[PDB]
This record gives sequence, structure tokens and C-alpha cells, in this order.
Amino acid sequence: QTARKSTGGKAPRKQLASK
Amino acid sequence: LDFDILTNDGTHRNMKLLIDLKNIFSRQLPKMPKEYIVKLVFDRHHESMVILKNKQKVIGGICFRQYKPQRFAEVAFLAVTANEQVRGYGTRLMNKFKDHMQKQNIEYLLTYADNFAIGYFKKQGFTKEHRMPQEKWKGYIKDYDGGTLMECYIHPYVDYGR
Ligand SMILES: CC(C)(COP(=O)(O)OP(=O)(O)OC[C@H]1O[C@@H](n2cnc3c(N)ncnc32)[C@H](O)[C@@H]1OP(=O)(O)O)[C@@H](O)C(=O)NCCC(=O)NCCS
Repeated sequence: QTARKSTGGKAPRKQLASK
Repeated sequence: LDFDILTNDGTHRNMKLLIDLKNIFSRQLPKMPKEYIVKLVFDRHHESMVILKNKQKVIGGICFRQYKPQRFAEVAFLAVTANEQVRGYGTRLMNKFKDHMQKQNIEYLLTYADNFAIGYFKKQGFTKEHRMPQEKWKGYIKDYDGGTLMECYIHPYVDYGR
């Protein structure tokens, strides 16, 4: 938390795709 | 078909492959701010395992960060380029990644997934039910109330691939 260096979390909307 | 670990070592060869991976991640995760992908992929605490075709073309990869003393790693981004999907590369990459994590003495893989990815990660053996205590990741992994944190236990003597 309140990292600003930490690891990472994806962005999987839902696979029928466009953003 | 090589699965090599790539890190920001400042050479033109590794840099081109890390930018190519970052470009696959932004095109396959359009909800993600592209500047946030650049920042994690080129962060000194993150490493990337790429799927290299003809030892020069990146067609996929997984960006992760290890918490070596805590023995867990959080998967940052995972993607395979559109024209190479449904060819079983994503599963071969996860198996090669779990094999490398077993050699790195990493016991758990954690990843935030929402919507469809809950299902893709459940097929790669990640669960919404944790075995690892919440206080083990708190202060290292960010607690978001907006996503589903999934974990995969890496047993020291399970073989990973087929
Ligand atoms: C998630 C991802 C890496 C999977 O890679 P892949 O190369 O397609 O993986 P595989 O070919 O090993 O997948 C095999 C299985 O997935 C299914 N599958 C793969 N791509 C699919 C798609 N676009 N739509 C529906 N099903 C799909 C196949 O039907 C197959 O059947 P099975 O699960 O019973 O074995 C890829 O779809 C991708 O780059 N997605 C966009 C990025 C993303 O959302 N990443 C995760 C969050 S960061």
C-alpha cells in the first residue's frame, strides 16, 4: 500500500474487448 | 520458443524486448494507463518472463515482483499478443513461470483479477480462498476492496508443464 513502486494489478475488463 | 527472464539491465537488446512486451500489455489491457505499465515493467523491483519466438520476437509475457524474504510474488500483467492467442502459449508461460518460482523458493503467487480473469486464473490453479494469512501480504501487496485477490500455492516438488 501507498507504495508507488508495488507489484501490480492487471486490467482484465472481460475478454469480448475495446477501451 | 524460449521463455527467458528479462530485466532492465540497460542494453539495447533487452530494452527493445521490454518495450515490445510493454506494448503487448497496453494493447491487451486497454483499461490500464500505459504510463503505469511502463513504470512497473521498468521498475528495478519487477522482472518479466517473455515468450520469445525466433529468439527476437516477443509474443507474450508475465511481469511480476518477488518479495523474496516473504516468499510470495504478485503477477503485475500477463498477456499474449492477439495474433498468437489460443495456441496454448498462455498456459505454457504460467507453467514455466511456476517452475521458475519453485526454483526461486517462492511459495505463493498472488494476483488481483476481476471479471473474466477470475476464470482464467482459476484454470491456472489460483483460488479466491486463501491459505496464506492476510497479515503475510498486508504492507507488501496493496489491499484494494475493488478487485478479487487470487493466490496459487507453489508446492516445492510438483512438476509444472503437462
Ligand atoms: C489471458 C491470456 C494470456 C491467455 O493466453 P492464451 O495464449 O490465449 O492461452 P491459452 O491458449 O493457453 O488458453 C487455453 C484456453 O483458454 C481459452 N481461451 C484463450 N483465449 C481466449 C479468448 N480470447 N476468448 C475465449 N477463450 C479463450 C481456450 O478456449 C482454451 O481452452 P481451455 O481453458 O479449456 O484449455 C490471453 O487471452 C491474453 O493476452 N489476454 C488479454 C490480457 C489479459 O486479460 N491478461 C490477464 C490479465 S493481465
